[PDB]
Amino acid sequence: VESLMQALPGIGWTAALLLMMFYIFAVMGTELFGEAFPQWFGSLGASIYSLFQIMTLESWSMGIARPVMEVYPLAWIFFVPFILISSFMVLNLFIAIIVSATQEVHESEQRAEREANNLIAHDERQEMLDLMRAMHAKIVALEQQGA
Amino acid sequence: VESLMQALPGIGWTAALLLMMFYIFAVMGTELFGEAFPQWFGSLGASIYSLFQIMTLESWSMGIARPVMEVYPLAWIFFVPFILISSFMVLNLFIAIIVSATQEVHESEQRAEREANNLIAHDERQEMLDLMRAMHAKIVALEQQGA
Amino acid sequence: VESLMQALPGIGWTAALLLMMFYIFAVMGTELFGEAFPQWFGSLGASIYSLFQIMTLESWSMGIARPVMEVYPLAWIFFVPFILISSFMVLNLFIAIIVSATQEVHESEQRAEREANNLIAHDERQEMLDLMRAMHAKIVALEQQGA
Amino acid sequence: VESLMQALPGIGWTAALLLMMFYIFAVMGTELFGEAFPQWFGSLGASIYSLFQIMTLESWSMGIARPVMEVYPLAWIFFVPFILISSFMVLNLFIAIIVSATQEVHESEQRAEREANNLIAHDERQEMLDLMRAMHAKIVALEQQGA
Repeated sequence: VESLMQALPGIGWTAALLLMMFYIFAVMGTELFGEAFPQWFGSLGASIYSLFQIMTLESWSMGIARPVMEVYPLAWIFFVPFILISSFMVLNLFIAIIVSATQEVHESEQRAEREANNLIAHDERQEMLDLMRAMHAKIVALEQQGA
Repeated sequence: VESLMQALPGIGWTAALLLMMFYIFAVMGTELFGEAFPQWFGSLGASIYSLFQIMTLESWSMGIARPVMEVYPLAWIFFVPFILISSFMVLNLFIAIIVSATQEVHESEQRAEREANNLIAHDERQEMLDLMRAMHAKIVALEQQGA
Repeated sequence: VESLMQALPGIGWTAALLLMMFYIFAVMGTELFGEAFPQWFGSLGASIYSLFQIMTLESWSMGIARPVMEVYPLAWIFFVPFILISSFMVLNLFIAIIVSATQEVHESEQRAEREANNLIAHDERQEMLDLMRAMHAKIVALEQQGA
Repeated sequence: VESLMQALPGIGWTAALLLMMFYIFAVMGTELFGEAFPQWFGSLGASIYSLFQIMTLESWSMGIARPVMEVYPLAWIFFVPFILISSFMVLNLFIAIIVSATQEVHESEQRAEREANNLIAHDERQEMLDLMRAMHAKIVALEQQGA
């Protein structure tokens, strides 16, 4: 549809800021956590991939977030904002698609309602004219009866 | 409501660029201030948390911003843009919610006006038809009197 | 036109996040690839220019992306998101211009419809008045015949 | 006005990405230019302030951009995108304010035009009723003349 196309620039804005959310937390994770957890945060590539695993729910079983929380108790100030902001972006990707569809339906229902009323207005006036003409004929008839 | 749903992608754009503002000023604060103030800016994690305290009005009493200003007189070129842009983003988070509500009310009031007028238009024309029919009948009555 | 003016702030948002996409992948490319490929990723300036060549379809013949893929088999986790997100932004630059034009046309057509109906409504009622007045006159004529 | 408030979240988006435009070119400028031009790009703080001078037109007389162009001939690939993208952001700050005002005027003119037509529609039908009633009275008068 050419109303989904309407919503694509905003989708890229969300998708763009989503990958930027990974990079800023990937750098952050490397400094905070890389020395104690080289396998998970020892580098930017290692951090970006550890963050990816957390978001794709391959971290319930081998839950990277939790052993880091053990060694560093305040580590939730890192993880909780990450999981929240990156879930909220993924949410907005679907919302933008949902809103695009429901907006197109809503606009279509409103043209339906205007021409629905514009039809009723047409028909009510047209049937008044029809009643006018028959009535004006009767007047002219009664007028010839006087002549 | 499913009109607050409509404003969420823009909320995330503001929320995303807000955390972006911390990271860019956290890096800048580390470079400018980390050597003279290692407890406050000696690292990216230290800088990000010093900036957080400033925005959460903790530094109303120990005031991190001001002793840095004292050693570095130009330091307001760092702090003033930070406090302004970060506050303006937090402001836009609430504005986006306020505008979402007031726009839903405004759209309701407009449908209320449009069927208010469409009702008056219907009633005024229906009343004319009623007047028509009683008149037409009287014409036909007087026409019978001539026959 | 002063409706393309309306779409410019969103154009800059796309253009801004596009150059953002280069920088974040330029840093990531340097870390991942700079040691094995110093001519292509040994620095941030080298990485930003290698990414530029890939997007401008220069690497259709010397194909920087592919020998990196050969040494690093996982390298598509870097290249594929890059080519997708950067192309999707460039796409949204043209969409924003297309949507701006088609929306100005759509709004024109709607004013054209609304005065099209407002004209028909005026003419149908004015024609009824004209019918009224000629009728009223004939009533008064026949009323004089009775006097 | 509470329609300027409507436009503020988009203003922050432009203002946000503007400061991000400085930081990414400030890092870029430091690596490309810092070794040969330590006074202008030797650090991130030095680069961010050299970029500021260029944009605030304190670089015609002491034109930092030009001696760098001399030593590095391809340096316009850095400066030209910088000056363009950061001018285009500042432009969009004023456009967002202009569009906010002209939109409020345009919406106000359209309510003026609807109640202008809704008044004409009211008055034309009301004067038809007035002509109805006088006419129906004449019919009843001529009907009593027959009785």
